[PDB]
Amino acid sequence: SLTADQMVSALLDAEPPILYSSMMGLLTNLADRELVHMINWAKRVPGFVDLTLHDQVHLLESAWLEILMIGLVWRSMEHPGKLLFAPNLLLDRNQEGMVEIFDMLLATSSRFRMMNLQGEEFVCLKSIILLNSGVYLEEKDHIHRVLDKITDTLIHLMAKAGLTLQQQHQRLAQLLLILSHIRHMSNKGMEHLVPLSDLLLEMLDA
Amino acid sequence: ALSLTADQMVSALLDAEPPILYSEYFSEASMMGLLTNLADRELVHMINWAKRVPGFVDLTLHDQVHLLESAWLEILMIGLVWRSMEHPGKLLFAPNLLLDRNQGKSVEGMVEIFDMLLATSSRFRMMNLQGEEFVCLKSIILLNSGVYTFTLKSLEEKDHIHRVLDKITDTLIHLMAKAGLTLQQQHQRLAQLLLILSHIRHMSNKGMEHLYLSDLLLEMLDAHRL
Ligand SMILES: CCCN1CC(COc2ccc([C@@H]3c4ccc(O)cc4CC4(CC4)N3C(=O)c3ccccc3)cc2)C1
Ligand SMILES: CCCN1CC(COc2ccc([C@@H]3c4ccc(O)cc4CC4(CC4)N3C(=O)c3ccccc3)cc2)C1
Repeated sequence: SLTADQMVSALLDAEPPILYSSMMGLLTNLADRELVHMINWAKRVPGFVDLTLHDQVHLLESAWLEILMIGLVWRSMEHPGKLLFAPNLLLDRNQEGMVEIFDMLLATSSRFRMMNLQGEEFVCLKSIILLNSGVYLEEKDHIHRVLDKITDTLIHLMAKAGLTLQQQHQRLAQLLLILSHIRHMSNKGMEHLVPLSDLLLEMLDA
Repeated sequence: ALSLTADQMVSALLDAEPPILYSEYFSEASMMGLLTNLADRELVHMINWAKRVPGFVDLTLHDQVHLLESAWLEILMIGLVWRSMEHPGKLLFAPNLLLDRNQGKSVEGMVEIFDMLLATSSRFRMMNLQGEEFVCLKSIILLNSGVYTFTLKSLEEKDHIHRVLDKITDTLIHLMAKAGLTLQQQHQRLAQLLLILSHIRHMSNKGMEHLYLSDLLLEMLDAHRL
């Protein structure tokens, strides 16, 4: 029942902190620590906690790598040709099978830069990833109605910025098509890299 | 291409549609050979269809090749899902090759992809996906799948592709408006359809893993004018 502005404000307030950092060990440890904060972010995405825990976990399990990637790309926008894994861990291209994903992450930053992706748009995109990556009756209906609400909210953000109706639906499409590439990176990422579900369940107990 | 009305975009895409091909005129042991032969014959028609997607032949040959290398499996899959939409629980690879889940169980890792395709077909069925929407979505896959994995020329190329993608977005919205959808419903349905493309990409990546081109794409795309 939230308004678009209340949706945006809830997502903005829910943003996780930027954590700080042998290379792969460090990146794995950073990712593991960010995942905890991801869980607490997800609990604040409006609509998420109305799902069963089993469904909260399947969605997090499907989405977590995409969410880490889009977060990395978002905080890397202002660092052309580099990835800001942490404020103390800025890596460029020159830093097997890694450069291919690195280039794909860099291409995403470049796309966000070309689009001038806004922060309010970023948090909507992350929320969509959370609710969408695992959707493939009543529980899915609810997921789709929350997803619909985020679509309403993105359009509202674009109207408030003064875009024409045409530009609104063009930009909405451009943003959602980026999510196909983020999925693609996640799949390649998974290839390149106790069930995670048990870990996610434990994390939900704080 | 950038001057087409939405109705002219729909018309060009509908006319460009490839034919529905058949399998040879069956067994678990011969099934993969039949599916591979079907895909190979469909790929030829794909190329011809791509050349008829407005704006596609404005690109360099190298970029046309790149886009089709990136998108061909997704395009085969979305075509399959569309043909299968009115056959619940089954995949209509061809009019004479309608397969159920159990026929996939015979090949390792096959049923997982089969189930994802079935769920996409069920989702299109639930949304009552229209043929005019389908051809827009397939044209989006062609132009979008490879656009993040490509000089001043390259920048011009990418800008062109995004302008054509934008025109197909306008066309999708025009279609939904003509169908009587409120403006909220139009934006929502647009988003729902585009998010399914994320899942089609997911299936393609899993499918490529399971299945395990360029100069062949070249030879059909690099036609002479004789
Ligand atoms: C819960 C126990 C299981 N864990 C053990 C499991 C390790 O998973 C992970 C391990 C490492 C990472 C890093 C990471 C860290 C933080 C970040 O914000 C973003 C990323 C990006 C990411 C692309 C994915 N990555 C890489 O190194 C990378 C590789 C190739 C090219 C470029 C980058 C993410 C996930 C998960
Ligand atoms: C020079 C080009 C090389 N060739 C490229 C040639 C192999 O690629 C292909 C080989 C087979 C296929 C079939 C096929 C055929 C027609 C169709 O419309 C759709 C599909 C769907 C598809 C999912 C992809 N598939 C499967 O069997 C399948 C597997 C697991 C679950 C479900 C189905 C597609 C592509 C070798």
